[PDB]
Amino acid sequence: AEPEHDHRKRMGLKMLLMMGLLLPLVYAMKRHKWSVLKSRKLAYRPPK
Amino acid sequence: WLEGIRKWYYNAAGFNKLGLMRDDTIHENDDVKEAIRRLPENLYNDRVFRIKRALDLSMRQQILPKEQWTKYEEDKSYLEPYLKEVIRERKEREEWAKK
Amino acid sequence: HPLMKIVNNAFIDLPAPSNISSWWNFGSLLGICLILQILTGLFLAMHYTSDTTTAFSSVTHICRDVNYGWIIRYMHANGASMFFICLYMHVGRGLYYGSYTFLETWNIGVILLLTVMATAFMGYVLPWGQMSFWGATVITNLLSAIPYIGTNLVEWIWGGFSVDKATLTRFFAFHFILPFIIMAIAMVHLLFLHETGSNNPTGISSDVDKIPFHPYYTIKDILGALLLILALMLLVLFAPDLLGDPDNYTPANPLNTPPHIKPEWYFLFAYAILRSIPNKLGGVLALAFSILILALIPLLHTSKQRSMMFRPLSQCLFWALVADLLTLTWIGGQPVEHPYITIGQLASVLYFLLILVLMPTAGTIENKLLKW
Amino acid sequence: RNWVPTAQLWGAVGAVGLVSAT
Amino acid sequence: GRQFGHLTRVRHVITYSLSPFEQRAFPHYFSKGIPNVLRRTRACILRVAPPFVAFYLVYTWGTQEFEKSKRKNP
Amino acid sequence: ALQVANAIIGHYDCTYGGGAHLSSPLASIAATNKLCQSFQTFNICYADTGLLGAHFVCDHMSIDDMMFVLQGQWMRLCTSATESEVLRGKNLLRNALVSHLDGTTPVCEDIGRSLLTYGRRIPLAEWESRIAEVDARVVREVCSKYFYDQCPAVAGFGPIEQLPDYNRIRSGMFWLR
Amino acid sequence: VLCRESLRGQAAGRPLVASVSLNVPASVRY
Amino acid sequence: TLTARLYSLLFRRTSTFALTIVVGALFFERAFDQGADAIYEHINEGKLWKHIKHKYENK
Ligand code: HEM
Ligand code: HEM
Ligand SMILES: CC1=C(c2ccc(Oc3ccccc3)cc2)C(=O)C2CCCCC2=N1
Repeated sequence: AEPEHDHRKRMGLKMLLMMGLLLPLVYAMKRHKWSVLKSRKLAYRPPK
Repeated sequence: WLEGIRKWYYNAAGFNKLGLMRDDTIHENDDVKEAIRRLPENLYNDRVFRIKRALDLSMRQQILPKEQWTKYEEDKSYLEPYLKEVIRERKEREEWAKK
Repeated sequence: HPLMKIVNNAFIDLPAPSNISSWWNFGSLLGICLILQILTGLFLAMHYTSDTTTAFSSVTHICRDVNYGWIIRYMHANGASMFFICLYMHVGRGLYYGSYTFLETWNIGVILLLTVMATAFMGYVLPWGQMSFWGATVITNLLSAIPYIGTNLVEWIWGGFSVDKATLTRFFAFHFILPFIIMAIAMVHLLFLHETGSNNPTGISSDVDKIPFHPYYTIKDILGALLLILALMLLVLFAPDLLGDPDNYTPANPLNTPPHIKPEWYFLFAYAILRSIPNKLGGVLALAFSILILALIPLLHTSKQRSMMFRPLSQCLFWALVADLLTLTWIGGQPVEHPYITIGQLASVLYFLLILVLMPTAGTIENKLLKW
Repeated sequence: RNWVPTAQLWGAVGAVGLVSAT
Repeated sequence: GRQFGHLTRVRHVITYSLSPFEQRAFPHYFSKGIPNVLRRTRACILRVAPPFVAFYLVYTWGTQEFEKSKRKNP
Repeated sequence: ALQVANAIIGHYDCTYGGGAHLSSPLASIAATNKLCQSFQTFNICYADTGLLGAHFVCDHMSIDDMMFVLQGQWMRLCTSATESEVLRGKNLLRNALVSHLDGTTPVCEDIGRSLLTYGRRIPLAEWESRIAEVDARVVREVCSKYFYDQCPAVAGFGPIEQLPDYNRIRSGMFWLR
Repeated sequence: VLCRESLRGQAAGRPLVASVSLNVPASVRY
Repeated sequence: TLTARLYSLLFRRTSTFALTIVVGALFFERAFDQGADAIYEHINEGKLWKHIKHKYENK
């Protein structure tokens, strides 16, 4: 019924490993870029 | 009488944790846009910052310190008197257009 | 540069709001799903044949003998589900944050939903298993409930007096083209959105605080794409037969009905609303109105606040509507016996009551609490 | 003048990349 | 507005920003975050959870009562 | 070499004569399209640091474009710098030194400043030796050293809704290339 | 401009003299 | 330093940036596949064909 069964689980391992590698690396790039806005500080200074 | 729930709901709404007044959260339309346009420089430039700060909070998924929260008693209805007039003028135009 | 300028105003320096949560990531994912279904699908159709003699053999030929044919199939088959998960997130987001106030964008949406439902339904027939055949035979025959012309409408649709080789071959033709109509519609879905700008979670005009799509939301949508891919490949590589029905591995046979007959998981809520009503026509109209009521949502809106972020009563009723849909999805999966008939009956009434009666009243009360 | 080392490096990138992919 | 420059009228605001290379990517992630995550969970939970609890109650009950009705009686 | 560099990019004002035919492409582009009212490249110097960059004054719809041409000119000068324009850059600076030290007050300033900063007064022959030293390769090596892939300090005042995001400005500080 | 200190020297030192150029900004001396 | 030495000579230019990625990816493919294959093969010891191939083959 499922001759792909062995090969598919090996792809599975490799996928989990590779997703384990990439997800933090991509998330780090997202955080690195969004940092500019996430640290920013708004100062209101109207006149009188 | 039931101002309490009006007070409970205010706190339960949560816009006060972002430092917003009630009329900062009103859904814009043709009347509200017009009322906001009629606002004098001070009230406009204030709501600008109140909203600009509240969005910046909403980005970071945070709220203000508890003392800086907006108070149900000190929640000024800055937009209403203008918006009432805009609505009343539109109603007049419609009532005149009716005839 | 009159293309690059379109791509600039689309994806490079489009002013997005600053405070957009991960609930807006599903739009881009739905496109990634649509492109994934198209690319996988094309490569399946390169080997698939739409004749009742060969249809089953061809799908199994793909899995077994076409090099990496199995991985393409289950990416199509589970991607179809991931498309639908993403849809139900994408629709609910708009319900919650009041994004339906972009009427045309929303109404094009409502079309996009219906076209995908038709696409995926016709797609499911293609491999020609028991549940595919019998799913079509059940679901199509519903139209015969139409008062004066349904019985004719059904035979015209089928191309005969039952689901047969005439139906299968046209269902392939319709399946393989309608995705492109969906992509065309989707570009108009986007076209109205740029006119109107994008919404944010507060439901407050974010013109005061905008940021350029690139590089912020480009890298964010990329991050989200990997999570969709992860979710797909978890299903493909570890649980490809999870969401799918076993009976569709039994080749189709019109002389033998499987006992627990049902659509796929993404129609079960609507199937449950249909089963709730005993009258056939009523069941069809409720089934229809379950989807099409989405078009009345922007008219049922009452609250002076746009978003549900600052609206407790509405939030609770919204999260009730989600749970009620998950109840109906469960009930649609189970057979039509006690106690599921009464649970399905209440759940179905509750569904339309939340949308039509309660959530508008909630918004009206919420206004009166704030002196609106 | 200045794009000679760049175009050579991109010439290598393309060459080794086409060798990588096939 | 659509274009940057024609969006809206903003006055008297100052935005201080910092280069992403100059600053950190994950500043006080587990330190300040886990409390903030918890706070957000406490805010929503009361609105979000009870319908899903009610689903779970109706789910298990309905399946329980289905299994009761399936088997023999006297 | 940085003074030569800033002389190549140059400076413009809307009262200038040359306009569309100006040598520095930023001025030429800014004059033809009418991007800005004025721009000026500066090198502010201090003991062990300074500010190397540029200043511009423009319409609220012209900020992204001005920034794009300016950074485009920096990146260009870092990566590709013609011998001709560098000679123009030298000659502008040659003329600048001799123009500035005319009258007693600028020379008295030059002396008083030189002794506090440089330690000694530098003769015009020594300056000329260092200008003649600069050729195209030196400008590229030096411009690329101080400007390529470096976080710049940016200051915006006025109707600055168009002023590009810092990540986009920082992306403009290196090239495609 | 605002106070008396800066406002000194503005009064006409000599008949105005308009200068335009190829390179230098256009000025109005005295 | 450690990382600055990479930046300075390996990926300051975008020209060499790509050459690094390409060559790094070329090596990574060999390294990762080989490693994850061996991990999967140790996970599933004796059960695959390559483990029981010598069994039914005198050639
Ligand atoms: C093939 C299906 C679909 C695709 C590819 C698609 C694509 C998109 C994209 C890319 C966006 C912008 C990003 C985002 O906010 O998510 C968007 C926004 C939106 N879509 Fe869809 N969409 C689809 C279906 C639908 C459906 C079924 C509905 C509703 C019935 C809908 C309603 C909306 C709304 C209301 C918005 C605006 C959201 C906001 O700004 O708050 N869409 N869509
Ligand atoms: C929105 C886009 C699409 C959706 C939701 C979709 C959905 C489906 C579904 C649910 C099936 C049944 C899978 C199974 O259990 O076997 C299917 C089968 C199929 N689809 Fe699609 N599809 C889409 C687009 C396409 C496109 C664009 C093509 C061709 C260009 C295509 C070709 C096929 C073929 C040949 C099959 C039969 C093989 C099989 O059963 O896997 N599909 N599709
Ligand atoms: C235009 C746009 C897209 C978007 C991104 C990619 C699109 O097209 C695709 C590109 C590649 C793959 C699939 C779709 C279409 C819309 C978004 O996600 C967002 C997400 C939230 C900010 C507003 C926004 N605006």
